[PDB]
This record gives sequence, C-alpha cells and structure tokens, in this order.
Amino acid sequence: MASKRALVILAKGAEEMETVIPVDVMRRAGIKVTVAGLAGKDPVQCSRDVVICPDASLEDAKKEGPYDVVVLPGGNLGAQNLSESAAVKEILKEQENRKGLIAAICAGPTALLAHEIGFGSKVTTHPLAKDKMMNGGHYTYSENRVEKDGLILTSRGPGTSFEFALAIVEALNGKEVAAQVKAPLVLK
Amino acid sequence: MASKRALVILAKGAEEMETVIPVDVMRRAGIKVTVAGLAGKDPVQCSRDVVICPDASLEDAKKEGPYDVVVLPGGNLGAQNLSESAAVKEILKEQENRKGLIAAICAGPTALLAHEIGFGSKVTTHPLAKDKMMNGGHYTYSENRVEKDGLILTSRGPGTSFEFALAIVEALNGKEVAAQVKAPLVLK
Repeated sequence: MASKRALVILAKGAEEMETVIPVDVMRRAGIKVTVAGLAGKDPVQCSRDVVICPDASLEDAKKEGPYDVVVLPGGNLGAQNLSESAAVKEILKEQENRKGLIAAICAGPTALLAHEIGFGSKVTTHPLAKDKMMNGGHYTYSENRVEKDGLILTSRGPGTSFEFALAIVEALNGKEVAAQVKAPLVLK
Repeated sequence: MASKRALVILAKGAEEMETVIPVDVMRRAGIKVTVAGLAGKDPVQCSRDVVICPDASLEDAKKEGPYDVVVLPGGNLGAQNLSESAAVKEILKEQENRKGLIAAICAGPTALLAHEIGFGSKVTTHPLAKDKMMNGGHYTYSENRVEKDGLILTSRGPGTSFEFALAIVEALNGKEVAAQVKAPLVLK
C-alpha cells in the first residue's frame, strides 16, 4: 500500500485541540497529513488564541487531491467559516462523490449541513450544536461519543478528539494500527 | 482576585497536543496564559510537525513574571531542549523559591531532574521516560495519571493532558471552576 492522505481544513476560530489532536494522531499513524489554511497560507488564530501555521493554503492543497479523508475541526466560529466557504462546499461534494471519508467534530458537522453533505446519515455533534445540525431534520441525531455512518464520521467535542482521531486511523489503516498508535498515548 | 497567570514554555520538538490542551483549557478557565518560545519569538516546529507561533519569546515573557504556574509540555526532544536551557533552569528555581506551582507532563518532568527541581517529590512521567526521570533515585515514582505532590504537578502523556490541565485549573482557580470548564469538553 501507499500512505493514506488526510486534508485538515483550518479556519480562523477553529478549536485548536480539535485540530492538533487529529493531525498529531494521524501522523503517528503514518498518514500524510496536510493542514490547509482556509483563508490562505498565513497563520491561523484559533478559538483560544493558539496560533497555528498551516502547511499550505487550501487553494493549493485542493490541487493536490484526492485525500482519503477530509477533516473538519470544530469551534463555533471556525465551523461557520467552513460553512460559508464555496471552496469547502466543492471539496466536500467531490469527496462525497468519490466515496471518500469525511470526518467532522464538535460544531464541525454543521458545515456538512450547510453544504448538503451526507443527508440521511446518523450523526453526532457537540451538545450545543445539536439544534443547528438538526434544522430541517436532514440527519438522525446520536449521543455516541463517536458516530460513523458509512463515509460520514462525526464526534462531539475536545474530550472526544482522541476517540475521533483513532476512529479515522482505524477507517484508513485498520484496527491493528489504531491499537498500536493508541497505546503510547496513555489514554484511559 | 486578579486573574492567575501561566507560563507555558514552548521548545522545538515539544508534543503539540500536550502544549495546546493545557493552553486551551487554562484559557477556558480565565487564566492569562503566555505561550513563550524558548528559542525566541519565531514559530515552533513541534514533534509531529504542527507549527505554533508563541505569544512572545521566553526572554521577554521571563521579564513579565511572576507566574502562578510554569508549564512544561512533553515530547522527548522538546523536553531535552528545556533540560539544556539555562534560562529554564533559572525560571524553575525562582518559581520553586517563590513557592509557585510547576507542572510538567510526559517527558517534561525530566527537565525538573536536569535542573534539580523538586527533589524528594512523588512524580509520574510517560512510561518510557521513567528510567530517565528516576536516574539517581531523586524522586519517588507514581503510576497515577496525574500526580501532585505539593507544588510539583506531573502527568503521563497526551491522553492525560486534559486531566493534567484540569488539575492545574483546580489548583489555581478551585474545584468549582475546574468542574465548570470540564463539562463543555465532553470528557468521558
């Protein structure tokens, strides 16, 4: 096999923990991860002011597809920026069409709603984002810490980030690798 | 009470999750956090290549003390850099003298050993850093996910970062605030 590839879309206001945990854990899994800045290549100021420098602009990373998984971190403001981006809409639709994995956490899943992605899927979100996600009843809600309905994988919050990340790893590289990567993390 | 202040020392090779989780959670707790770059004010390349821009250089942040807590993230190479820094040695000694809290996670506590900080304390580390930390028997080892012996607070790894951060919050702002901050994180 070749190394699986992941696209993590980073926007201003993104929840930094929900961005870094998946990127870190996936790289620990041997996955080639690209942190793409929605607004460009400049540093991104996250929800709790942690400043992260993306690997490239989404505009450029978008031209290096396809990715085995597109990851949408949470954070209310970050998710809203994702929801309003035409570039994100296109990337997600193409990924869905390719039958590729789409993973979103916390408020991140509300971007799927905005772009009419995976309607009919069972999904979860941060408790405070449920109403927004369920507007129209286009999805069926779940309270599972991590929910995976086919190629739509969602999670609830910062505290579920490791489970979310390991779920992505399992989907891309298998249960054995996920387990190997998990042990050194010292998770409960 | 004025807001408590935290100094997080960020060095190349630092474990990004162990840096961001404590910074994020502490800021959620109303703590004024300063991410200080060991080598200066330039972006720092972490262990899994996540690039973080510090709020200021350690040189400058050092002059804005004192801090209610000095935080040492893990990551073998990051910890090594902290252990070799004369600036870190002075900061830690002052903090210990001031009877101020010192928190280190994963391999981070081996920097306490390097600077002869808190000898005699019960501590924990990432399992793989135990031998290094115990060289000379200057500390008593613990397998608790979070260990707090007086003003020396330690933790084991990425998966214990939330517990580690919430323990810092509890020590500085109390149990009520720690509980309030914890709820929205959706922790197990």
